[PDB]
Amino acid sequence: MKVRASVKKLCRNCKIVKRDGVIRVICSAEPKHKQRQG
Amino acid sequence: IGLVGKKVGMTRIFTEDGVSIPVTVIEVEANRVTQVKDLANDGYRAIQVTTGAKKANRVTKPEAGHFAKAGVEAGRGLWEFRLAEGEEFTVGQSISVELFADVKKVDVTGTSKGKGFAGTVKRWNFRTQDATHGNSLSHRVPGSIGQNQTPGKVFKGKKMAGQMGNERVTVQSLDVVRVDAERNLLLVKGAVPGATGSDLIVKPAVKA
Amino acid sequence: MKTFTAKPETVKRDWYVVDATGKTLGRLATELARRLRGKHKAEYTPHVDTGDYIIVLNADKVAVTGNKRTDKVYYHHTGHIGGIKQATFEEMIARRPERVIEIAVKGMLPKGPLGRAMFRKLKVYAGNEHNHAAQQPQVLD
Amino acid sequence: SRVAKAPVVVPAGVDVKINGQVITIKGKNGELTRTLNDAVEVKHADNTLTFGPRDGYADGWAQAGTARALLNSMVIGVTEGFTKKLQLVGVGYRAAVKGNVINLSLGFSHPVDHQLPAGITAECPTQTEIVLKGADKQVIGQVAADLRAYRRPEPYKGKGVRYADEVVRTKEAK
RNA sequence: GUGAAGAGGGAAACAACCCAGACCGCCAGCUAAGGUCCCAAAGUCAUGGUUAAGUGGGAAACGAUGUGGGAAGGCCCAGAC
RNA sequence: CGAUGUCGGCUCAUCACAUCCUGGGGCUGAAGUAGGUCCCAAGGGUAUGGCUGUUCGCCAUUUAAAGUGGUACGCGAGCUG
RNA sequence: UGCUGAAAGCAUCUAAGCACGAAACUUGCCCCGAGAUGAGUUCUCCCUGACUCCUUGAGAGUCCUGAAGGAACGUUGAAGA
Ligand SMILES: [Mg+2]
Ligand SMILES: [Mg+2]
Ligand SMILES: [Mg+2]
Ligand SMILES: [Mg+2]
Ligand SMILES: [Mg+2]
Ligand SMILES: [Mg+2]
Ligand SMILES: [Mg+2]
Ligand SMILES: [Mg+2]
Ligand SMILES: [Mg+2]
Ligand SMILES: [Mg+2]
Ligand SMILES: [Mg+2]
Ligand SMILES: [Mg+2]
Ligand SMILES: [Mg+2]
Ligand SMILES: [Mg+2]
Ligand SMILES: [Mg+2]
Ligand SMILES: [Mg+2]
Ligand SMILES: [Mg+2]
Ligand SMILES: [Mg+2]
Ligand SMILES: [Mg+2]
Ligand SMILES: [Mg+2]
Ligand SMILES: [Mg+2]
Ligand SMILES: [Mg+2]
Ligand SMILES: [Mg+2]
Ligand SMILES: [Mg+2]
Ligand SMILES: [Mg+2]
Ligand SMILES: [Mg+2]
Ligand SMILES: [Mg+2]
Ligand SMILES: [Mg+2]
Ligand SMILES: [Mg+2]
Ligand SMILES: [Mg+2]
Ligand SMILES: [Mg+2]
Ligand SMILES: [Mg+2]
Ligand SMILES: [Mg+2]
Ligand SMILES: [Mg+2]
Ligand SMILES: [Mg+2]
Ligand SMILES: [Mg+2]
Ligand SMILES: [Mg+2]
Ligand SMILES: [Mg+2]
Ligand SMILES: [Mg+2]
Ligand SMILES: [Mg+2]
Ligand SMILES: [Mg+2]
Ligand SMILES: [Mg+2]
Ligand SMILES: [Mg+2]
Ligand SMILES: [Mg+2]
Ligand SMILES: [Mg+2]
Ligand SMILES: [Mg+2]
Ligand SMILES: [Mg+2]
Ligand SMILES: [Mg+2]
Ligand SMILES: [Mg+2]
Ligand SMILES: [Mg+2]
Ligand SMILES: [Mg+2]
Ligand SMILES: [Mg+2]
Ligand SMILES: [Mg+2]
Ligand SMILES: [Mg+2]
Ligand SMILES: [Mg+2]
Ligand SMILES: [Mg+2]
Ligand SMILES: [Mg+2]
Ligand SMILES: [Mg+2]
Ligand SMILES: [Mg+2]
Ligand SMILES: [Mg+2]
Ligand SMILES: [Mg+2]
Ligand SMILES: [Mg+2]
Ligand SMILES: [Mg+2]
Ligand SMILES: [Mg+2]
Ligand SMILES: [Mg+2]
Ligand SMILES: [Mg+2]
Ligand SMILES: [Mg+2]
Ligand SMILES: [Mg+2]
Ligand SMILES: [Mg+2]
Ligand SMILES: [Mg+2]
Ligand SMILES: [Mg+2]
Ligand SMILES: [Mg+2]
Ligand SMILES: [Mg+2]
Ligand SMILES: [Mg+2]
Ligand SMILES: [Mg+2]
Ligand SMILES: [Mg+2]
Ligand SMILES: [Mg+2]
Ligand SMILES: [Mg+2]
Ligand SMILES: [Mg+2]
Ligand SMILES: [Mg+2]
Ligand SMILES: [Mg+2]
Ligand SMILES: [Mg+2]
Ligand SMILES: [Mg+2]
Ligand SMILES: [Mg+2]
Ligand SMILES: [Mg+2]
Ligand SMILES: [Mg+2]
Ligand SMILES: [Mg+2]
Ligand SMILES: [Mg+2]
Ligand SMILES: [Mg+2]
Ligand SMILES: [Mg+2]
Ligand SMILES: [Mg+2]
Ligand SMILES: [Mg+2]
Ligand SMILES: [Mg+2]
Ligand SMILES: [Mg+2]
Ligand SMILES: [Mg+2]
Ligand SMILES: [Mg+2]
Ligand SMILES: [Mg+2]
Repeated sequence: MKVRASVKKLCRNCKIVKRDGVIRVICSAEPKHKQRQG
Repeated sequence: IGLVGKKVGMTRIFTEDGVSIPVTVIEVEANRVTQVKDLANDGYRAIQVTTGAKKANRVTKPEAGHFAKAGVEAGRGLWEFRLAEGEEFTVGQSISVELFADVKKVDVTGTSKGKGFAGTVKRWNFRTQDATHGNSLSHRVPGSIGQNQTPGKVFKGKKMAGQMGNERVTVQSLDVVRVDAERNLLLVKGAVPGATGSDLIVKPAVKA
Repeated sequence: MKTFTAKPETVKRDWYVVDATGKTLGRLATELARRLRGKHKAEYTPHVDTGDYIIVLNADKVAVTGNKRTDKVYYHHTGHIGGIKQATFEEMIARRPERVIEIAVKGMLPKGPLGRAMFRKLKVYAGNEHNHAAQQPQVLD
Repeated sequence: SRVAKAPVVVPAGVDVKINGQVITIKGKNGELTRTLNDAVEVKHADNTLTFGPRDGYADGWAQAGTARALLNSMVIGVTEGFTKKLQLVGVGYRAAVKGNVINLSLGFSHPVDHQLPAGITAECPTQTEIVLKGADKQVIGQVAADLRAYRRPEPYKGKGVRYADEVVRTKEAK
């Protein structure tokens, strides 16, 4: 995944989740769009 | 558990296969149990043994009393071992060298040979500085021992000159070779601490 | 007219028990230190150990708020070359549950001979049984 | 809030007991116990179960809808008993069962003996398929994940252990 | 303006900041700035909120269905998401 | 400035982590092998020579690797000069 | 990396709960270590006398006993300045 300081919704299936304090962007279609932090 | 045993030099055992295995001969007299410590009284289960003999005058009354409570003869010194739950021993029991018949590897413990006051070269394997090329009064010295103003001090556990040896050390997992009951011996492969005539503590390997 | 000062030989010493079960660490520790120092007594003198003997039983059950069960760290140096040893509030109670109260009180006592003298008064315990039944230590809350 | 505002039906032969907050549901398949959260409050109203929040606590409606759905699952579990269909894809890979210990041969140099905690009834219809049943969704779901963890789907041939319902994304060699 | 050439109290420690200008004595009282759970004098004061981050108790562009308080808009039992 | 010996080497080190190896991971333009990148991780380990005062550097040949920095560009009441 | 799972009829590794997960962490291995003044346990051993004086003190004393053990001394050591 990416650990960029400005995570955002890249495609339509991307979904924002706050796990354990950290904001993540989990996705179904592309595992690339998986990204942490910020 | 463990046994106390005098070190008696070294030899080698030639096997007919075509190998000489260098053995330390440890003579293990009858280790007689003087006292049994338990969780009721002491807070830990253990046994206190003795071995060898002592002179009637050279033993003190505090020891002679202690020995008289067990019924055993006063052995030259007293050592203690912990018990491994299942095994349980009684007072006035003479433990023979047949305890190490079934085992394969042992951790021999002993007081190492006293090298006296030792320099950093001998003690810590510090490298000798240049033997010539201008060197002034500083061939075997330690060199630097610290930084500058920041610590402004030598840090603790700095490797320096001082006492080397005469300290307890443990050689781990030496292979047992022969266990002669008749002569009361225990032959282990390799060199173990102390000098000929020093007291060792032999006990089963902990890394099986 | 010179004012009164509590003379050690004449100092009355009381014994107490505190059950820490569920109590908050700091708020317990504070009230302990207040007593151990002898602030509650009207004969308080700063240079004398007027405070009372306290037995704190059930130390391990002491409660802490927020995420301090995991997050609150207890650092200490070994006095060695690079030896900084830390331990969280959980790990502290797992190993040494007496230390938790000890450290929390010791920080709130004064620093010095009398401060160390008034810490000796405190008697912390992990379990609920205490072997000071001789002194008839009365219950405190 | 709204899952919580939808009573759970309790069929016949399903003995329920509310020990304060500690719930116990007994049934035909297995007896199940749930130590519920303090913020939730639970009662029996007519045939169905009622679930609501406690006044004073901050997050009532989040906690309330959990208990509802947990016990909805718990009641369905003791009545029907849940099942999971795992399949092993790829040559050499195969499953087997002997007692309560799943024996696998997932291309490794050593036998992967997986133990089954709790009342989990595992079986093998074919050599390359594991169907396992039980009371809890938790233990089944976990065990199923532990079987899948030994060899996850290789996204190329789809080799490894898979859930039957699960789709797998393949990709080409470049 | 202060220090220099100004002590005292606060700012943990801190010429230059805040408070305040030491003639001497007193085991009297009222206050300032700071404070009032313990170290350490004084509120574990009262009331109504807000923070879950040990934030408070270091830092920006940007990034987020974290979480209060408003004020409008959508557009629907012909049941809107 | 009524003196705080200043490059490099040797000796002895010690800490940081912005990790060179070793260990654990996510995505891949990841078939496997071998990588690329980012995340976690400081326990231990981390060449010998040629040339040059050199630090560097370029070579030669290795190595799992031949880390980057702080420490008065650590270390002359320890050496060299 | 997951499981179960509300907020948000779905989704969702998290807010309740339930698991995995590294040479780091605490242990396991080795050494020291009760001056740990919080000075800790056991086991044994030894001493069971008369009398005076005072501010009737945890007291100054007189005779009389001298134990266990120790130190000294010697002969010395694979122990040691
Ligand atoms: Mg985690
Ligand atoms: Mg006793
Ligand atoms: Mg002797
Ligand atoms: Mg010697
Ligand atoms: Mg030498
Ligand atoms: Mg060296
Ligand atoms: Mg050399
Ligand atoms: Mg010269
Ligand atoms: Mg010189
Ligand atoms: Mg000279
Ligand atoms: Mg020399
Ligand atoms: Mg200093
Ligand atoms: Mg509210
Ligand atoms: Mg599911
Ligand atoms: Mg001024
Ligand atoms: Mg001037
Ligand atoms: Mg001033
Ligand atoms: Mg001032
Ligand atoms: Mg300041
Ligand atoms: Mg202060
Ligand atoms: Mg001050
Ligand atoms: Mg001033
Ligand atoms: Mg002002
Ligand atoms: Mg004036
Ligand atoms: Mg005046
Ligand atoms: Mg006033
Ligand atoms: Mg006023
Ligand atoms: Mg003001
Ligand atoms: Mg004010
Ligand atoms: Mg002070
Ligand atoms: Mg106060
Ligand atoms: Mg006060
Ligand atoms: Mg109060
Ligand atoms: Mg209150
Ligand atoms: Mg209040
Ligand atoms: Mg209030
Ligand atoms: Mg509020
Ligand atoms: Mg709150
Ligand atoms: Mg902060
Ligand atoms: Mg900060
Ligand atoms: Mg947004
Ligand atoms: Mg929301
Ligand atoms: Mg809030
Ligand atoms: Mg407004
Ligand atoms: Mg000068
Ligand atoms: Mg000078
Ligand atoms: Mg100098
Ligand atoms: Mg230099
Ligand atoms: Mg050189
Ligand atoms: Mg060097
Ligand atoms: Mg080191
Ligand atoms: Mg380091
Ligand atoms: Mg980078
Ligand atoms: Mg790397
Ligand atoms: Mg590599
Ligand atoms: Mg390896
Ligand atoms: Mg690795
Ligand atoms: Mg491995
Ligand atoms: Mg890797
Ligand atoms: Mg790959
Ligand atoms: Mg990652
Ligand atoms: Mg890192
Ligand atoms: Mg280190
Ligand atoms: Mg470390
Ligand atoms: Mg370790
Ligand atoms: Mg090291
Ligand atoms: Mg290196
Ligand atoms: Mg090199
Ligand atoms: Mg080259
Ligand atoms: Mg460097
Ligand atoms: Mg300098
Ligand atoms: Mg520098
Ligand atoms: Mg320098
Ligand atoms: Mg540098
Ligand atoms: Mg010199
Ligand atoms: Mg230098
Ligand atoms: Mg110097
Ligand atoms: Mg010199
Ligand atoms: Mg010269
Ligand atoms: Mg010259
Ligand atoms: Mg769900
Ligand atoms: Mg929605
Ligand atoms: Mg919403
Ligand atoms: Mg789901
Ligand atoms: Mg998932
Ligand atoms: Mg290794
Ligand atoms: Mg010892
Ligand atoms: Mg004392
Ligand atoms: Mg004692
Ligand atoms: Mg006793
Ligand atoms: Mg006793
Ligand atoms: Mg007198
Ligand atoms: Mg005599
Ligand atoms: Mg005599
Ligand atoms: Mg005699
Ligand atoms: Mg001698
Ligand atoms: Mg001699």
